[PDB]
Amino acid sequence: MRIKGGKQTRVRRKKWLKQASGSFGTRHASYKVAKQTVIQAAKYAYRDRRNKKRDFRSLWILRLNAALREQGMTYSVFINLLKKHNIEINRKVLSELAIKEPSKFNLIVQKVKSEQPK
Amino acid sequence: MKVKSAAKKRFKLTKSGQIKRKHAYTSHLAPHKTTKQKRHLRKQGTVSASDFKRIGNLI
Amino acid sequence: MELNQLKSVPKARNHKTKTLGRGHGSGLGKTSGRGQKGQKARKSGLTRPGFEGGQTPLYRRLPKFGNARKGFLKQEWVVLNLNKIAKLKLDKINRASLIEKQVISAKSQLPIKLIGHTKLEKPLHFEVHKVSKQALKAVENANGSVKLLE
RNA sequence: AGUUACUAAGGGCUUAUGGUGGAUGCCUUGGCACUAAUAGGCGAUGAAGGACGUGUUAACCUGCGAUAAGCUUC
RNA sequence: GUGUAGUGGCGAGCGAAAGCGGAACAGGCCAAACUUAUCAUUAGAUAGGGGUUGUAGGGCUUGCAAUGUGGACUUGAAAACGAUAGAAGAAGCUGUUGGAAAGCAGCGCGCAAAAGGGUGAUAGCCCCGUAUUUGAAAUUGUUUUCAUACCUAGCGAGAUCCCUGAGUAGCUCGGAAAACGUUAUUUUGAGUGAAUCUGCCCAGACCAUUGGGUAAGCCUAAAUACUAAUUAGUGACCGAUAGCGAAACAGUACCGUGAGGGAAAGGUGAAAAGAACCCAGAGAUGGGAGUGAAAUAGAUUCUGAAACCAUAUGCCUACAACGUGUCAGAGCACAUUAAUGUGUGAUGGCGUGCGUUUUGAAGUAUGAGCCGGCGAGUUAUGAUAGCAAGCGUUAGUUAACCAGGAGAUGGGGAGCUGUAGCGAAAGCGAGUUUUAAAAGAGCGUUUGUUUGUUAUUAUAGACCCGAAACGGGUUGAGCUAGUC
RNA sequence: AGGGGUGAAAUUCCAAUCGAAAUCCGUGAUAGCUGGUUCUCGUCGAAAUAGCUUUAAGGCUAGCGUGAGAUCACAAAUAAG
RNA sequence: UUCUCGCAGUCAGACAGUGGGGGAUAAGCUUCAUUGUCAAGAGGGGAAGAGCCCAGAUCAUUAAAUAAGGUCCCCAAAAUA
RNA sequence: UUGUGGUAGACGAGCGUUGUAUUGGAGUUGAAGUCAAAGCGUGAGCAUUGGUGGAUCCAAUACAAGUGAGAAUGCCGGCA
RNA sequence: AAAUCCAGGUACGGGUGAAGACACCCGUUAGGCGCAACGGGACGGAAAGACCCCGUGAAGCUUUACUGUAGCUUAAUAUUG
RNA sequence: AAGGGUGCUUGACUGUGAGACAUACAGGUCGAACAGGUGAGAAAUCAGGUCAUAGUGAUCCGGUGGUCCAGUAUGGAAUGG
Ligand SMILES: [Mg+2]
Ligand SMILES: [Mg+2]
Ligand SMILES: [Mg+2]
Ligand SMILES: [Mg+2]
Ligand SMILES: [Mg+2]
Ligand SMILES: [Mg+2]
Ligand SMILES: [Mg+2]
Ligand SMILES: [Mg+2]
Ligand SMILES: [Mg+2]
Ligand SMILES: [Mg+2]
Ligand SMILES: [Mg+2]
Ligand SMILES: [Mg+2]
Ligand SMILES: [Mg+2]
Ligand SMILES: [Mg+2]
Ligand SMILES: [Mg+2]
Ligand SMILES: [Mg+2]
Ligand SMILES: [Mg+2]
Ligand SMILES: [Mg+2]
Ligand SMILES: [Mg+2]
Ligand SMILES: [Mg+2]
Ligand SMILES: [Mg+2]
Ligand SMILES: [Mg+2]
Ligand SMILES: [Mg+2]
Ligand SMILES: [Mg+2]
Ligand SMILES: [Mg+2]
Ligand SMILES: [Mg+2]
Ligand SMILES: [Mg+2]
Ligand SMILES: [Mg+2]
Ligand SMILES: [Mg+2]
Ligand SMILES: [Mg+2]
Ligand SMILES: [Mg+2]
Ligand SMILES: [Mg+2]
Ligand SMILES: [Mg+2]
Ligand SMILES: [Mg+2]
Ligand SMILES: [Mg+2]
Ligand SMILES: [Mg+2]
Ligand SMILES: [Mg+2]
Ligand SMILES: [Mg+2]
Ligand SMILES: [Mg+2]
Ligand SMILES: [Mg+2]
Ligand SMILES: [Mg+2]
Ligand SMILES: [Mg+2]
Ligand SMILES: [Mg+2]
Ligand SMILES: [Mg+2]
Ligand SMILES: [Mg+2]
Ligand SMILES: [Mg+2]
Ligand SMILES: [Mg+2]
Ligand SMILES: [Mg+2]
Ligand SMILES: [Mg+2]
Ligand SMILES: [Mg+2]
Ligand SMILES: [Mg+2]
Ligand SMILES: [Mg+2]
Ligand SMILES: [Mg+2]
Ligand SMILES: [Mg+2]
Ligand SMILES: [Mg+2]
Ligand SMILES: [Mg+2]
Ligand SMILES: [Mg+2]
Ligand SMILES: [Mg+2]
Ligand SMILES: [Mg+2]
Ligand SMILES: [Mg+2]
Ligand SMILES: [Mg+2]
Ligand SMILES: [Mg+2]
Ligand SMILES: [Mg+2]
Ligand SMILES: [Mg+2]
Ligand SMILES: [Mg+2]
Ligand SMILES: [Mg+2]
Ligand SMILES: [Mg+2]
Ligand SMILES: [Mg+2]
Ligand SMILES: [Mg+2]
Ligand SMILES: [Mg+2]
Ligand SMILES: [Mg+2]
Ligand SMILES: [Mg+2]
Ligand SMILES: [Mg+2]
Ligand SMILES: [Mg+2]
Ligand SMILES: [Mg+2]
Ligand SMILES: [Mg+2]
Ligand SMILES: [Mg+2]
Ligand SMILES: [Mg+2]
Ligand SMILES: [Mg+2]
Repeated sequence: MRIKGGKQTRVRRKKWLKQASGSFGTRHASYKVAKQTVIQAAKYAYRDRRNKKRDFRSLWILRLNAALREQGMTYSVFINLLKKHNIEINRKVLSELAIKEPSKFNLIVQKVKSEQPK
Repeated sequence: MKVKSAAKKRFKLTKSGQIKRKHAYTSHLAPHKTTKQKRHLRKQGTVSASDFKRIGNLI
Repeated sequence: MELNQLKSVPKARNHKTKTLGRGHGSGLGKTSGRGQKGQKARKSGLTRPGFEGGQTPLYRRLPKFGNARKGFLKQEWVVLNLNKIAKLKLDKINRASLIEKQVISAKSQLPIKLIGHTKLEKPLHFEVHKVSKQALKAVENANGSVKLLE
């Protein structure tokens, strides 16, 4: 019983080739280089999911910090005032407010500024 | 498989599968051993657990 | 069960076959369980049984047993044991009676020996070449008898 | 003074097509391993194996042997 | 029987002979005595009769009973069963898609034939065949019957006489065969050398008793070993890198002085109907025409993958430090296995391959130019363990072999494991070994077997590839060295 | 004519090969040494130590892993005395 | 982590702290004892680093609080005295 | 509720190829092969449509393996 | 045509790192692509280091290494009086 | 005191041995207690070599002494146990 390989190797090889579509030259043509690039690209994608979670937080912090410095308050004290006033809002939504709704963002800063903590 | 001719003539089996054996240092040079040592080595013994597996497949 | 749906009892037919060459996903790829670059990982095999790497093996270290009856064979005996003979159903136990019951082969001339201590209730009449003193005591403590063939 | 598109000698990516190439699939006057029988030899009455030659027919192959792609008889 | 008794630098290892169960079965014939005839009968030689042994046989002398049964046997005659060519051999139309029906559907039919092959697709009824019934002038095989040669025959008595295989059996010195590493048995290179049924040999040195058998002469069917070839057939065998090296004109082309080494290469279409003719061209050829269902089936001839080379719609790219990707992200261009869609990616953040072997490899260590195919844990016989099934407490299970489809299986109980252990052993026995001991201590005072599957292991080449080598046979002095 | 030949002698020559030709066979020699060993997922997960070894790039046993079973407390861990 | 059975792999280790031997209070040296990491372990700090510090990655989330470390710009985050 | 880094290694559960045995089914109104696409799965993997192709193939339950290729300065063919 | 070739879009300085970097960290420089040159580097290419060590590897040679043996020599015995 | 002297002696015993130490194995070390028959001592008690730790070599093979075992048909013997 001589089992002969055909359509088994080609199908699993073409899967890797399909994933590595859009690469530079041989990196999409040859199966070997395509397989290596897909594995490396998967590693990159894994690492950058974690790094995206951190980098977007940093960008929100930067935007929020800038928006406060125009009013004379700093980021380090703005978050402290937020905690003492029990207000719980993401820096993402707060930055979205300062870019989309300047008046309502200014309302939040006014209350945290001076109103009695709790 | 053939039973080793040296494994036999030196290892006898028992009811529960223990492999009986004879103590060594009982061939010559008697004055270099004490009578306590000689009378303790006269009695027979069994292979230890470290060798039981190696002798089971040898027999 | 039909021929188009036939099934074995669970955990009786199929067991995990350890394939040693088909990929690392099975945990048995590349090296295939031999280890790494040593004697046990080559095609030769696992040396010799009983070997100890040059140190004198255990059998070569221990004295040889002695055979007093050199070149002889122990005389085999057919032994009737008292603890189990009660379970067997027969009276006047002689050589001929054992043949129909097929305890002894009709093409065998081995001498019959009586052995045992367990008390028996009904009496039996043995025809034995040899009998123990206390086995005879037990048999004759009941209403049985024993004759010693010569 | 300031912010600015078009360029593609050439190249990159996607898709479609053409060409070189004979992988995969289907098949086979071919191989392999055996079963049941037969048989277990040919040769000085010239053997096995070859050379040469033979056509109404280029060569090759096959058949045949100056009775030469065949002769006689049943 | 058993990997048992044994044999082994007692190491690696090697390993019977009895017995038991089966296949088949068959026993015959010479020498010597004694006698006949002939050889200058110095025969011690030739040709005949007689004899073939062991619970001894035969010869010598003397009687009874015998005319048969059986052969491994010669010629013939007759018959039967075959082999080498063959003869006969049943059963269907209509409609639909289609180039084409045998497919599909409707209504039928035959079968001791529903094995197979071909016929424009997939046919029990289209054809050839197959089942079944048959047939040989000639050659040849087996068996049977009849006759005919050759061989083949019992039980006594007395005599007390003769014959029974010689450089032979033994023995010594060196080897060997048997499982044995030489030793009772077998054999022999050298030397020596017996006896004659009250005899000789054997039963593991050797002697005696007992018992077994007749060496130094020959022939012997059957069961057993193998398949280059002939006929029929089969395959959980291969299907052009596979299967024989060889599907083709393969041991060919080709390599070498020679022995020797040794490839690749199959498929048009149902049918060549193989493209008349026109145009360009020198022509091959190409574009039309024509045949065809299909010509992108056109002889480059089934299908036609990737690497590789070119063309083009769309996006991006000439201040730009790049394992070439990833996460965000404008603009541009489209519209899908309708999906928070797809193609490209100005720009921002992060980012030193894959296997190998190493304490540690981005590696200035190693392996791969790319693509496709092939390429490395198997089989046979045993052991142990896990899991599961069958049968069970005088259990369990067969091996060879026979019948049966190259079957499941039935017969076959030879044997194997367990049922009682201890001891070196005789031996004893729920006990036994040690010992003066019963005390003490060691071992025991119970939990089976046959299969299936998996894992490991032993013998085999044993997961695959790789040495420099060693031994045996042949081919080479047309180059070169010497000599003639 | 190859555990041979030849050598005004160098290990020269013996068919572009000679510390002992070429070829076939034993043969699939052996290699404790390199290289390679092909699908997936889940649970757990080491060692580079001791002794012996004509042993040091290898092997055996112990130590460390894993699967199954038993031991519930008298076993083993973490703190205080 | 104790006992019994089946199957292993491992016998080339490296560095950091601590106590020493050899060296010269030299070695990224060599040989031990002990605590850890790497081997077989990514992430954050150390500018870049196998072994140092903080810790232990099941997958997705453009959610929040923290450890070592840090807050002029590169690069997230500070002010007073 | 306690967990889910992982090499050597141990254990368990599955995918895929070829063929055989039982059932059913598709196919010149177009099977295998083969190419493309904006699908489905935890993974081996599995579908749908269209082009090419011209005759076999599929599903389920079991069984047997020449059963899984990226590396061996691997062999062969082709092409850079 | 040729050896070569993991895929490449292939700068320099200091540092780092398996201890001598086109690719890592920090800076500097550099429009895209050829042609003719010359060899600095790519521890450049060709040869699984010939030196060294390891293997209970091979082969050649040597000797009062071991075990054997052709040949030579001596004696007994047979041919042998 | 385990050092010195004296008297009597030979326990520098036979068969064993619960339980432990240390160990991969093989081996090593300590030992209560029992039976037999002794030595010293009035007796209790002590004695299975020395104040303790080095003074030693497996298996195979063959030899020696004893022996309540075997003795290849039987009785011996050979040869073994
Ligand atoms: Mg393949
Ligand atoms: Mg693993
Ligand atoms: Mg293993
Ligand atoms: Mg190693
Ligand atoms: Mg390796
Ligand atoms: Mg190993
Ligand atoms: Mg040694
Ligand atoms: Mg252009
Ligand atoms: Mg382009
Ligand atoms: Mg006819
Ligand atoms: Mg007909
Ligand atoms: Mg038909
Ligand atoms: Mg004799
Ligand atoms: Mg021999
Ligand atoms: Mg006689
Ligand atoms: Mg005898
Ligand atoms: Mg005779
Ligand atoms: Mg071929
Ligand atoms: Mg081909
Ligand atoms: Mg030629
Ligand atoms: Mg045309
Ligand atoms: Mg072509
Ligand atoms: Mg074609
Ligand atoms: Mg620009
Ligand atoms: Mg600039
Ligand atoms: Mg830079
Ligand atoms: Mg960049
Ligand atoms: Mg980027
Ligand atoms: Mg980079
Ligand atoms: Mg791999
Ligand atoms: Mg290295
Ligand atoms: Mg190194
Ligand atoms: Mg580099
Ligand atoms: Mg190098
Ligand atoms: Mg290397
Ligand atoms: Mg390379
Ligand atoms: Mg390849
Ligand atoms: Mg089993
Ligand atoms: Mg049977
Ligand atoms: Mg007792
Ligand atoms: Mg059972
Ligand atoms: Mg000449
Ligand atoms: Mg030689
Ligand atoms: Mg020289
Ligand atoms: Mg030459
Ligand atoms: Mg090989
Ligand atoms: Mg070797
Ligand atoms: Mg874990
Ligand atoms: Mg460690
Ligand atoms: Mg350690
Ligand atoms: Mg080694
Ligand atoms: Mg171990
Ligand atoms: Mg260390
Ligand atoms: Mg060390
Ligand atoms: Mg240190
Ligand atoms: Mg120091
Ligand atoms: Mg130090
Ligand atoms: Mg160091
Ligand atoms: Mg390692
Ligand atoms: Mg880390
Ligand atoms: Mg860092
Ligand atoms: Mg975790
Ligand atoms: Mg915070
Ligand atoms: Mg802090
Ligand atoms: Mg900042
Ligand atoms: Mg895990
Ligand atoms: Mg199938
Ligand atoms: Mg299709
Ligand atoms: Mg394969
Ligand atoms: Mg080229
Ligand atoms: Mg440095
Ligand atoms: Mg090398
Ligand atoms: Mg050597
Ligand atoms: Mg050798
Ligand atoms: Mg002489
Ligand atoms: Mg005194
Ligand atoms: Mg004293
Ligand atoms: Mg010896
Ligand atoms: Mg005798």
